[PDB]
Amino acid sequence: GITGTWYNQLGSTFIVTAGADGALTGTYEAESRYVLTGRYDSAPATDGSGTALGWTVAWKNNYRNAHSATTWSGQYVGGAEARINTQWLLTSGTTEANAWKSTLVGHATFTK
Amino acid sequence: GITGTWYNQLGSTFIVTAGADGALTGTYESAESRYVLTGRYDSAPATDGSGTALGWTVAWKNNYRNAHSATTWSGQYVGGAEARINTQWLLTSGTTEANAWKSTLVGHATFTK
Amino acid sequence: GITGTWYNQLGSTFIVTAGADGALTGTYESAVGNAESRYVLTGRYDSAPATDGSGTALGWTVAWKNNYRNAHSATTWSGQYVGGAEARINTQWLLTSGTTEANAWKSTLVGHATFTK
Amino acid sequence: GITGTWYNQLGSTFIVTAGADGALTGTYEGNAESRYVLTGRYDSAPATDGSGTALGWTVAWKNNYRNAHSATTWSGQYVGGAEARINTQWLLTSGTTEANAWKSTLVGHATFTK
Repeated sequence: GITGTWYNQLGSTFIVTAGADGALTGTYEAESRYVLTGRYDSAPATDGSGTALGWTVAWKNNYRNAHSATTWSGQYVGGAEARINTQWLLTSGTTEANAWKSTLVGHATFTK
Repeated sequence: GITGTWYNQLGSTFIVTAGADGALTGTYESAESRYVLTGRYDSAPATDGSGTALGWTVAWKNNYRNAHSATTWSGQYVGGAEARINTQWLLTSGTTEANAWKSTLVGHATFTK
Repeated sequence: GITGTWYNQLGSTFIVTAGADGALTGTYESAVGNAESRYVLTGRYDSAPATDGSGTALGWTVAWKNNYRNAHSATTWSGQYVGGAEARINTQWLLTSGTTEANAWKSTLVGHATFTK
Repeated sequence: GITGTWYNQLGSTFIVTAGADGALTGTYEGNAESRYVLTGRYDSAPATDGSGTALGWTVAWKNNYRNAHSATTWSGQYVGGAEARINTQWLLTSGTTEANAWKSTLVGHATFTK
């Protein structure tokens, strides 16, 4: 039940298809729509533990380019009240002299 | 200059193809140690001397093993004749909700061509 | 403002004093009601915050060693104090364990935590 | 072992005293307007198996001369030897409005040399 539409508190949403390959494809949301791609464990444990996954978005589309990219690392918790809990990293292009301020960290919980 | 073969501090290698649309596709070998990678990058970076932002994902499942884990690498590409990728990474393992708090490792890694 | 007792719904509390000189001093109780769950906290905070509605930057550290136990590890929380009818402190944390250099790649966990007064 | 003067790449220096109590005290910097107070904790009885010593400290970027309305925390470990080093991951948080809270925290890493 990863496949579907997910919403986050700050009002971002995304649409993903989970393939049998372990591939993740979709969009993160026209001028605000970006391509997403990632991977998940297509054979998780059945001991109650969640399903590890991660995905990337580059913040460039045919309308805008913020010269940066975000990655989300987390797990999927299934059932009726399904959730994806993540932590993310956002890196912007910078000079070497200013690389030390190039990466933000944060967290986000998604609901279906 | 992203397309190609990269090696890091202790024995990891990946082969990556950077596509016009901005896709990153390739293979990550942690040493049978090969795994699928996929990610995104800025295919129209600035020309003021800044680096090129990118990120990628590896889920540690191949046909030979499954670690119930995935790592994401976030960083930037730096050209030159000393071309490199500086990243920070997050590694999340599948856990029980009770153990969620210790689900995620953080680290950094530099890669060379 | 910051001075007082703070709780995280997962069964943890801390008592702190925010000093005139930017210092944070108190005790962290890992497990509500458990006296052997108590550790020294120390930190720093911005004693002259912006008055534009911004929160107050702060940080503290706890090494997980006391008279009772030693986990060979330390956590640092980085975040901000946000005033309101219900005051909160929003943080990101790092937990580092001692390891050999061979295992250093797995020495540090990252997470987040919110505390309410 | 930890007590002493430490250097990292960028050009930053910190002077610290490790107390018997697990206390870490010192300064992050010798000109005064670049000088900030640090406090932290360390594992005062590390494992005896080759492991490093866990430690952490905090700096609030306010002094008599300036205020950046932010704070950095360093989390890492000390590794002894004649090439002793401190390896750290860090978090820098700035005070923001409700609206900017999502970008209030930077992460990085840093190695310090004695």
